[PDB]
Amino acid sequence: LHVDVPKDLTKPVVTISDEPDILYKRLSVLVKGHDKAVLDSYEYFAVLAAKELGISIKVHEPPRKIERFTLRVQYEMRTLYRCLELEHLTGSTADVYLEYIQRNLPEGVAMEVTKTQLEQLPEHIKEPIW
Amino acid sequence: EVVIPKKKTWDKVAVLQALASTVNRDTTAVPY
Amino acid sequence: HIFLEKHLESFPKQGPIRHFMELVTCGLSKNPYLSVKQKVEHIEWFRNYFNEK
Amino acid sequence: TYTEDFIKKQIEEFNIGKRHLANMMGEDPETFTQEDIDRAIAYLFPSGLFEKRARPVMKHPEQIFPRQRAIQWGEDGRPFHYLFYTGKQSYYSLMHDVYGMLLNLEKHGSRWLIKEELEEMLVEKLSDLDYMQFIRLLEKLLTSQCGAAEEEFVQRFRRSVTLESKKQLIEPVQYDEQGMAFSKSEGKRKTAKAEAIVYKHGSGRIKVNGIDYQLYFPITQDREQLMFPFHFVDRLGKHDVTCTVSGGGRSAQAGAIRLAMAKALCSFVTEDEVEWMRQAGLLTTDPRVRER
Amino acid sequence: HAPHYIAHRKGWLSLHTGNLDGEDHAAERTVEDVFLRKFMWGTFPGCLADQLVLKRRGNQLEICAVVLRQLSPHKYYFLVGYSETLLSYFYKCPVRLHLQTVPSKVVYKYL
Amino acid sequence: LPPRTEKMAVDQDWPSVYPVAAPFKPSAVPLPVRMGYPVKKGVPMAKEGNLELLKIPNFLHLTPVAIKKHCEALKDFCTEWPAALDSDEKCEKHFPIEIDSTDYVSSGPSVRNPRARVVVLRVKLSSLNLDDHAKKKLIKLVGERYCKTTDVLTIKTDRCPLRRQNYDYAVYLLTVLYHESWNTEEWEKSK
Amino acid sequence: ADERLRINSLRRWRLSRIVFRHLADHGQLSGIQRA
RNA sequence: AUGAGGUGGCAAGAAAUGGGCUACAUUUUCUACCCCAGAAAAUUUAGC
Ligand SMILES: [Mg+2]
Repeated sequence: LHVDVPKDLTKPVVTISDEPDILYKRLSVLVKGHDKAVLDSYEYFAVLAAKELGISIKVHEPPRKIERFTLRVQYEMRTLYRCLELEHLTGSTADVYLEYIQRNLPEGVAMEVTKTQLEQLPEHIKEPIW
Repeated sequence: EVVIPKKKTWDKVAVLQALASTVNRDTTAVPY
Repeated sequence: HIFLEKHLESFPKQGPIRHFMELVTCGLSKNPYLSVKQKVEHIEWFRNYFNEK
Repeated sequence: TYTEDFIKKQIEEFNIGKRHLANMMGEDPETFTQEDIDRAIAYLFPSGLFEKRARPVMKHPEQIFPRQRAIQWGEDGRPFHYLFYTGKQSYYSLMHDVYGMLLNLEKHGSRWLIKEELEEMLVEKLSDLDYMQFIRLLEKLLTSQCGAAEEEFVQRFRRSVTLESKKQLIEPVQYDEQGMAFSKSEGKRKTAKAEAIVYKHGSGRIKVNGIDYQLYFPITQDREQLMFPFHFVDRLGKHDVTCTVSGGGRSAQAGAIRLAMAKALCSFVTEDEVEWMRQAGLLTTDPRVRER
Repeated sequence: HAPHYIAHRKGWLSLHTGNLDGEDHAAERTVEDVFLRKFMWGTFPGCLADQLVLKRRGNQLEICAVVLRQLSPHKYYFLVGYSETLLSYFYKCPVRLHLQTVPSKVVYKYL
Repeated sequence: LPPRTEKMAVDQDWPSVYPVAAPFKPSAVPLPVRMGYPVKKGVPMAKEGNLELLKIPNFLHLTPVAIKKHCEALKDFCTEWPAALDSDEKCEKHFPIEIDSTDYVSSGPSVRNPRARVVVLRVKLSSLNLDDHAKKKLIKLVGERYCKTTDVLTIKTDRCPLRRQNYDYAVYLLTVLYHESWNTEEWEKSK
Repeated sequence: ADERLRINSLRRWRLSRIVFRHLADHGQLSGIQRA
């Protein structure tokens, strides 16, 4: 579009509720795939998006696994891994980032996200019962 | 002091709508 | 899901059915695949079966 | 067969596609490079295929499209080369030049190029006997007092080779907090994996998983295996070793430790001693493992 | 290409996470692919120049097929609508088709 | 009819062409990308009709320009980490309990994964108001769930079908464990 | 079924090997390559 | 009656060869340890 542009855009409604949000110490994202190049491109995408969203992210590569089996005709499965550990992000930032990167999850790539929520002691445990 | 910020709740399709609002119409293509 | 021993009230309280059924409900309480309704119906089936016997 | 117009259109299309890719990836089109092309095409089109050729590639057109359309005469029909009617103008021209050089000289680590490489450079097929004849002429030129120009002309025809002693990696020397120099290394034998640290100065104390070697290795064979590296280079009682081994059995662990400790000791000995240790079979991982 | 180039020169037609370690329902995905290939080859007879590509994103099932330009475009549209709707109601998921017409079969070599 | 890439300008807005994940369209991608092992005195196959380029899970819909534009519009949905929690050291101080929960992204018609019900509660015993006897009793109640090196007690709950139920069960277990460690029975006298 | 389980208390692709091979050999089974 | 029942019986013996399962030790066995202790007592067939 060079002249014909939308005049105004209806931004989605984001209401600041009154409840307190969940806090996450850590958010570890283990993506498993059959191709290393796909996982590398996904790593680039996720890391970049985290950078423009302000989230602190570190990347490492868990060791690959192979499942071999025979019918002699010998078939193979390779699983390669990429681990994206995000740190110090709230509930909403984590939620939106995860929605984005899960909707942009490529083919053959499964995801395992572990979220490490932070909580305070129950009031039943601050003092003993008398 | 740990000031826990407030939850922001958005309707089920907010993220898709924002992403779509980022993208303009394609001039050189027929409709989708 | 964890405390299903309140369905064992109509059974023998100290005989060997108490043993068998307490251990049964211990088994059921560790089942994550069933809902409460199926567990209760299963306990009721044992109720019946022992009552005919 | 590809016409020149086809290649020209491919060149124009490649330029337009390069600018399009630069626009896509956010870089400036003016400074966008071929390494950038490779990185961007790999990212946009991920591929795990092992064959690098099979992976998607965007290249300059001429790099793929080959060409061997050497025309040997013009519109009038006159051949360009005065030796054309021999059918082997390039080969016989080269032979003529060599003969002239030999006449002039008479008046006054590497290998010979293989037959197929001479074919590729001459862009003409030749038999085996004529390649022998050319190599004989080249050797004759070498025997005479060839000058600098003739030496360069010969060097056009002699390829290179390499060795397998410079590929021996000598680990760097590190320093601990106390200021003691040391060197670290790894070794492998069957399922046993060893990680050794050799100190420059010592009293011959070897600690295997924090345990003295004569206690960790009751069997004399393993102690001899640990002795072999230092005894070979005559440095018994001159170094301290701290090594950690895991997996395998007693003998696999001893062999892995021997390999790791020899690879660490390579840092404190002379290059001659490193080569001797290599030739004794000390710096080579043993690939013999259990078979299915 | 022979089978032993499936990860060297050839790729994979069907792509899904089922076979990965820990992931489940690989057999179900295999049966889905078998039925789906049979039905595509039975619904577009003599049109498919090349095998399908069955991609999966969550529920989505993208059938990226390569077809020819012999049959009239209206029949392509009619068949695309029919097959999408029937497969969506058969697999209970949002199936989609991405036909790519070619003037003729794209030969690689001769064997 | 001719492909529409001829109409695409060299300074056009790329994200508009491929807003979302879409297959490879050689009639829409304005690139002379070739893919394939060439035959003897041959070339890698052109894009038109190339099945291999269509089999790639392409990232044309996610370019750096598109990614930056998307993340610029998605900033509105984000909150801010409480600045007081500058690092871990204050993070296990103000918020001792750590609850780990897992979610799985597969591909298929069913979203159910039985492994998502597991919940892991981790709390350092030094943060619990325990005396010497209570700490001893708690540690030798839990057994292997407590690691001496780390001073961390880890309760893994997977009995209940849901995840909220398992989280509640873990909290309940910790509650009863604290109360029964702070209790001295009759047999406790004969240590 | 359930009755049978109760009285007891009181006391990879699901295809034929060849059909697997054809799909596996043609690249129709994802991630299953030949060693 | 190729259906449903009842009354009795039936539960083998001998070789020559083919195959298979067990224990078969002093460079062994039992205890402690995982290796410096104490007590016991002819044809063939494959394989590198
Ligand atoms: Mg009988």
